[PDB]
Amino acid sequence: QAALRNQQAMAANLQARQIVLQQSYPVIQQVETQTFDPANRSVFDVTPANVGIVKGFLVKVTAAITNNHATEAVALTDFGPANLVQRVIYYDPDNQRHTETSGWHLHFVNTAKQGAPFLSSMVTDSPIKYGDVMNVIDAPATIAAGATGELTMYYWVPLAYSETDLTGAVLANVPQSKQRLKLEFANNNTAFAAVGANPLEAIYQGAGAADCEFEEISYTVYQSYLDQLPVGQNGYILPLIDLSTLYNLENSAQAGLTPNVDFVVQYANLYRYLSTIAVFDNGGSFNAGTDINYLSQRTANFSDTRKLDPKTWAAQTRRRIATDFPKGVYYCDNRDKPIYTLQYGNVGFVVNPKTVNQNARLLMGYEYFTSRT
Amino acid sequence: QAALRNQQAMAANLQARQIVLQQSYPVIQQVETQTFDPANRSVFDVTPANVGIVKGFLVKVTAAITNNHATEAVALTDFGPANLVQRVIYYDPDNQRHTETSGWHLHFVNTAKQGAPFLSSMVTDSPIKYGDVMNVIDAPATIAAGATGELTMYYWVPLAYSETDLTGAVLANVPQSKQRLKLEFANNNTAFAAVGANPLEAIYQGAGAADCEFEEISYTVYQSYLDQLPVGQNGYILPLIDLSTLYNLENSAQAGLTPNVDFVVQYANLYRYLSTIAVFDNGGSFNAGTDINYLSQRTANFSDTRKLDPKTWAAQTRRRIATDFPKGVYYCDNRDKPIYTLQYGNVGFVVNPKTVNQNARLLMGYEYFTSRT
Amino acid sequence: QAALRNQQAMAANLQARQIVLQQSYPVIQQVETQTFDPANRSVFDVTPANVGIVKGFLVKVTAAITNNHATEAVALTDFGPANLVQRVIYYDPDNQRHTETSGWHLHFVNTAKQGAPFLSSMVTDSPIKYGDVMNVIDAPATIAAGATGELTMYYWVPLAYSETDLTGAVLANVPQSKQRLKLEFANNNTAFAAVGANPLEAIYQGAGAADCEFEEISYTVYQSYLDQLPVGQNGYILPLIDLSTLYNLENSAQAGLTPNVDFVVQYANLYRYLSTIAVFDNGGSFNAGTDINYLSQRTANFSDTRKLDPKTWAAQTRRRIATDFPKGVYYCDNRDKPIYTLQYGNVGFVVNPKTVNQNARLLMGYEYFTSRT
Ligand SMILES: CN(C)CCCN1c2ccccc2Sc2ccc(Cl)cc21
Ligand SMILES: CN(C)CCCN1c2ccccc2Sc2ccc(Cl)cc21
Ligand SMILES: CN(C)CCCN1c2ccccc2Sc2ccc(Cl)cc21
Ligand SMILES: [Cl-]
Ligand SMILES: [Cl-]
Ligand SMILES: [Cl-]
Ligand code: NA
Ligand code: NA
Ligand code: NA
Ligand code: NA
Ligand code: NA
Repeated sequence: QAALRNQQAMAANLQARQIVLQQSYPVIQQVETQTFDPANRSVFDVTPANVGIVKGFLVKVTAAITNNHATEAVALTDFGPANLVQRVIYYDPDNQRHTETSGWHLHFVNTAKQGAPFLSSMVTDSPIKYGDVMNVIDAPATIAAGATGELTMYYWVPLAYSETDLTGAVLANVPQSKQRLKLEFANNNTAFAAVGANPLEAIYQGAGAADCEFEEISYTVYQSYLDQLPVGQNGYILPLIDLSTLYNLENSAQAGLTPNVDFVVQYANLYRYLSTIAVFDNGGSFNAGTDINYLSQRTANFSDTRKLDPKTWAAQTRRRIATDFPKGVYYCDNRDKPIYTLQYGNVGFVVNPKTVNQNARLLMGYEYFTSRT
Repeated sequence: QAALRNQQAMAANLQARQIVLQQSYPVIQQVETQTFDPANRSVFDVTPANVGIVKGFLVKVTAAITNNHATEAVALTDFGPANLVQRVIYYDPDNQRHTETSGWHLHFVNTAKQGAPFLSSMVTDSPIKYGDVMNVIDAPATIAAGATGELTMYYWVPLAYSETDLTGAVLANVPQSKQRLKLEFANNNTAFAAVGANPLEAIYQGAGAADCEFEEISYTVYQSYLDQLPVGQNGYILPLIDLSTLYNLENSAQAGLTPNVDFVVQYANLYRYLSTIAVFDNGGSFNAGTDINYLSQRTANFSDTRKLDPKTWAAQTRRRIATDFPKGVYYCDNRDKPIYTLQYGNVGFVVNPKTVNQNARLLMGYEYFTSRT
Repeated sequence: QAALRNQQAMAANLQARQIVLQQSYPVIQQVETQTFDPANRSVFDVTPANVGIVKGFLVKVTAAITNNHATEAVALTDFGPANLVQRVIYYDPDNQRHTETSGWHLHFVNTAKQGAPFLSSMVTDSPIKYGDVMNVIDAPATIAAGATGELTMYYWVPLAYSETDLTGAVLANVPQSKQRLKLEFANNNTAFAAVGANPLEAIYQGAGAADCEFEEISYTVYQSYLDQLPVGQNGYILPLIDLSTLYNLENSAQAGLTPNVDFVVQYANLYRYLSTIAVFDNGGSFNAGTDINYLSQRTANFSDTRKLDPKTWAAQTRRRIATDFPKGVYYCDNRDKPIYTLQYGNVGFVVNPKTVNQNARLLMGYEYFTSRT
């Protein structure tokens, strides 16, 4: 029977993973640093090193922003420094595409995976001076007229699903085939939004936005990988299922929302969706659930497995990340039982809006597994 | 002789639990919503759905409170919106009671099980606008004279011990049996305490309390259960030990405290106590340990397993929920090694007070397992 | 080869550990309490009880500090009340030394092991009055001229590695035992640093420091151990490897730093280093990474396994303890793969400074396993 072959192949994959993790040599190492002015260039193609099993990339981004307006200030948007990177794209040595998503979606996934705001500093009552000492992720709440602010942001670009689950990792042992990590950074057009404009992709918004400009952006890419891979009789001990599976983040935009009607976003088939993020960009307005009747995941036979009002939806998210996502951002965890259908559209994500402004749209971000072939 | 029969029956139960969790698909859906004026009615009986394996109920409570006093305001008590529900009682299909406890004890257990204040929003230094966006559990610190405040509270009523441990869950396949979830809500008599009165059960206290009233109370009950239970050769694959065990929360009151003398609350026998909460209601005064010499758990043979000063007792609790329970509330975790005696009164919970005001009492809250037969 | 014997002995050690943890009687009880004036005495030798397997000691320290200066105030140092204990040393019944380290290093390890500032109270949006109720660890941020402040501090002195890993525990059944816990407390010379002086070891610093004095210090030592050890056919069931292993905390000082040059602190051999703490005492100045180029761990010729700038180094720490350590404190976790070297100097901890003041030094704190023989 073929079901036993599967059982055997998965047991062997798990065994190989455990052997690799036990015997391999975990390394994190810089591969590239660069400082630039986004007025000159904002898209960069980073070439990682071809060594061992690649697990992911830590992208450090710093920036200096000057407000040269005469009188008016500017204030952080909801996403703030998470919009320093507009887009990230990874291609493996076979030129197979993995993650392609926005900076803010990648950041929200980093938060979901950590269980708390990514790389944040928790506030406590400790008299010992713990706290925001090193400003790992940091941005001034406002930039006054004539002032210059310093920003720092970190993104984890995952290939492997986690430090102990190598599903999605990349074997980069061929010298000639090239990894490609594409970073598209913010610039003076995307980062600053005037009053009344849509702040989705911007870092600061306010009456002084027209006279704000980047002084510089700097990035440093660190590559996390496993060296000194174990070797056995038949050859390198490798988890074949893990290394032949893609773990990808992607996002898309959907429109056509109308008040009091279910707006359904179908899940594709053959993808194992681990998480879903839905941002209700209600025509440049981001509200704390007040413009939604309910959200749900639905099988299409009218059976809702979790049809909830917005506050109760947020309650489940508070159990995942110990806080709320920013206004208009809704998270759905399916990690223990991924959405997996055999026929396209057998499951959908549902938002029933109560208020729909002009140009309202739903930005969907997905976390999923899929096989190469 | 029969130790293997036990071992076998336990191995079968565990395996069946894993199969049920693996093959069934979890569902959470609304079962009842109602708005009312506590001046007319404050006791309600919710009728859950009889489907699959029932794990628990999420009770969302919203309320509007108006301070009609001319000049004086009111402020939250230590328990605040946790007293929106005064009492909860659950009857399973076979008319067996599970949880029967107060709202504040249920909330403190929800917190203990989460490892942090239930459904709270942690504060961090993140510049990304995480935080208290959705006001999942919320209540104004004060309600000024003439003002109206909005409250939201959530309670999880557990049947199953947790999402992965179905001990205590309820099989709702029986045709002739109605579950009963009984909820007693706060009213205009319990929710508001005058200056100098006992705030234990109240939501607000202050000089304006006599003229405070509910505008309205609303509740929504969600039921969490497992559907599509797996079927095997003999029939449904079910963990018989899990479904024949009761996971209950209960509360009691004890009086007779006198300064500098050990006040002992005996644990009953046949119950496997998982946690203990002791509230020192010192005649309407709730103090931060300054009225207690020490607390302990003690066996009949005179041995103290943890006789500690109140600060050190609170230190262990800080390792459990990352903060302190409100003033006068003391928590004891026995989940790894439940208090389980064969003879009533073999083990007791000890409080040695140093100050005892008139009408002092110890409100006990218990979390325990027990068998149906 | 006979390496099978190891396999068997370790499987037997883990089996004996599991049996002891299941059958034994966990107890935490007070062994000594004393109030003293540090002007008279600040060094104490605590004699624990000789019962069962000893896992560790919880040291509660309270203090009253008066600022007698006429006009000036004092403010907490970065380490603050963690310097109430200057040094702690444990000797087992065989007079073998286990932990020998400073108070601040012990506290930082307690924090690393908890995953958050040790015994801290997290801040949340909860309206229920959770929070800093009991002041488990507490110290006023400043003490005004003429004012008296009250301090409370807790240290966990570990013998066993954790509550479930008895590696490092001590068997205390032999009479004529020399079990000794030595505590060297702060006094009126170490606790108070003048402006411009080195605040490393002090609790308060400021222009009023010269006139600050302890009114009193009090300590209470609790001993955590296992009673009622199980007895088998051959005799007492004991994990021989666990009880013959030392789990120690130690610290040392290192000097000879020069700008832009790698300063390497070699790891000794035969020690299994679990964690490393490095404090850059830059001549009494403690900076948030701005005086360091990068930190790293490095092999003889296998290069750097994690060569990172200070902010990225701090990012990894934020994933461990949900915040930053105080200024100048850098943490490195090696718990899953301890640094174990066949030959001395095979591995080293590296700091490359960019600014080195006079009398700069690197205070190293280590967590490690080692065998008795
Ligand atoms: C898929 N299902 C297992 C999830 C049910 C989790 N469910 C829960 C369970 C155990 C303890 C506390 C809670 S609170 C809660 C709050 C909001 C929501 Cl939406 C659900 C829950
Ligand atoms: C009763 N026993 C099983 C628990 C001992 C736990 N014990 C402990 C152990 C390992 C690391 C840190 C700590 S802190 C602590 C603080 C207060 C109290 Cl009361 C106990 C402890
Ligand atoms: C420990 N290293 C060897 C493994 C890479 C961990 N790596 C990581 C991995 C998975 C998810 C998020 C992160 S963030 C991060 C931040 C700073 C640093 Cl220094 C590393 C990481
Ligand atoms: Cl009504
Ligand atoms: Cl003295
Ligand atoms: Cl680390
Ligand atoms: Na250009
Ligand atoms: Na709130
Ligand atoms: Na009334
Ligand atoms: Na405090
Ligand atoms: Na002095």
